Amino acid sequence: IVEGSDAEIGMSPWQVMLFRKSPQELLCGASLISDRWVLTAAHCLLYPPWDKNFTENDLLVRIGKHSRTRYERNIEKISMLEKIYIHPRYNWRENLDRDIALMKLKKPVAFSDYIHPVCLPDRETAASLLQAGYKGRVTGWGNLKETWTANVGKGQPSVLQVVNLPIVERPVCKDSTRIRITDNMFCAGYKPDEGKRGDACEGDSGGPFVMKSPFNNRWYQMGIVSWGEGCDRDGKYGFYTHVFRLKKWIQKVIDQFG
Amino acid sequence: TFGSGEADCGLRPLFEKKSLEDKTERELLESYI
DNA sequence: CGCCTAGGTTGGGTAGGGTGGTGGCG
Ligand SMILES: *[C@@H]1O[C@H](CO)[C@@H](O[C@@H]2O[C@H](CO)[C@@H](O[C@@H]3O[C@H](CO[C@H]4O[C@H](CO)[C@@H](O)[C@H](O)[C@@H]4O[C@@H]4O[C@H](CO)[C@@H](O[C@@H]5O[C@H](CO[C@]6(C(=O)O)C[C@H](O)[C@@H](NC(C)=O)[C@H]([C@H](O)[C@H](O)CO)O6)[C@H](O)[C@H](O)[C@H]5O)[C@H](O)[C@H]4NC(C)=O)[C@@H](O)[C@H](O)[C@@H]3O)[C@H](O)[C@H]2NC(C)=O)[C@H](O)[C@H]1NC(C)=O
Ligand SMILES: *C[C@@](*)(O)[C@H](CCCNC(N)=[NH2+])NC(=O)[C@@H]1CCCN1C(=O)[C@H](N)Cc1ccccc1
Ligand code: NA
Ligand code: NA
Repeated sequence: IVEGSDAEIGMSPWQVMLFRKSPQELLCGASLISDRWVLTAAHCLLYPPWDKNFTENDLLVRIGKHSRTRYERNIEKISMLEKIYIHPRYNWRENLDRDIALMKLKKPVAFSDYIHPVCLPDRETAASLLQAGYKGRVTGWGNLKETWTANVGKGQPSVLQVVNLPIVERPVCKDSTRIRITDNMFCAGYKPDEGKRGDACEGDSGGPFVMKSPFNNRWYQMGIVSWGEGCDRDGKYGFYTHVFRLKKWIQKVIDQFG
Repeated sequence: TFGSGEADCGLRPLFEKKSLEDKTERELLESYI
């Protein structure tokens, strides 16, 4: 997260860390949608152009965390994956259209003050909240700057970062990049002459873009950190998988078996 | 199968359940107008 | 004692913490 701030404890109890067994390294973000289903971005698990193709055994999920590196004893829960389901029409060859994936845990996890699932949006909530100018919140343990080039500052945070960002008009998203935007995506972030800054970055992928419903005080995941060009650049906006437009697929997989 | 959680989803034990606002949620609410 | 900074599937923020049960010093 670029230009964010340290998250409060239990502020985002649905936040999940996608972790690699060997070597030990943080891979991505993800979100808890139930006691056994986790949502993330497909490119975190599968991106051939980069020799990336993790299977269930290669990874494990870490829930209830705050510190990026420490093992938070008697607080965080580490689960293993029973199965990974990547959207069958996930377009990795081109623009990462449908950058979404579900992961089923081997065993259900118990909730707590630090481990709680977020809501998936319904048509009404999606209709009333997915509006330019309306702000959502993005969280993650990703980079604080563009680490691929000499830049001043730390690269990764000690603690989970958070940042509130406004949804951007679709014509603006489209004109900010040469990459082909699809309905299954949306961009968010402040405009150049708009005062504040902020964005997600490498390592935040799979992280949730959530909005709080004024109609029921429930948090809803409207997006998934998918991609961007650079981080927090003027005239550039972070892109997010449009969770509601993929809601159908999500529910077919989740509700498919008893 | 979905499993447990849907009924109580999106309600944070250390916030909504305790009638407590995080330091920035108000900002989101204010943006919705 | 009152401090000091510490391993562990882990830092040092302090010996509790959003969590156990733990030292070594002057
Ligand atoms: C990222 O990296 C991954 C690896 O990590 C890589 O995957 C590899 O891809 C390569 C090339 O693309 C692929 O090569 C192929 O190998 C084929 C051989 O098939 C088998 O290969 C190995 C060993 O030889 C097995 O371990 C595999 O399991 C595979 O066997 C089948 O796999 C398929 C695909 O997932 C399965 O199909 C699903 O079936 C589901 C339901 O299944 C049932 C059922 O009725 O319930 C399961 C039952 O147990 C079974 N019952 C019995 C008694 O057998 C029945 C039954 O088999 C018949 O179906 C009924 O008559 O089926 C469900 O329907 C779902 O929709 C299906 O997807 C299936 O479980 C397995 N079947 C069997 C019989 O084992 C070659 O034939 C082929 O030509 C090709 O060369 C590798 O196989 C693959 N490797 C691995 C380890 O997966 C990816 O390529 C890479 N990804 C990218 C994008 O780069
Ligand atoms: C995997 C995620 O951590 C990461 C998120 C980046 C978000 N950036 C901003 N500014 N919000 N995603 C990526 O790095 C993706 C995956 C592969 C390449 N990529 C990019 O974002 C590229 N920088 C641009 C891009 C290349 C190809 C296809 C789509 C986008
Ligand atoms: Na920007
Ligand atoms: Na300790």
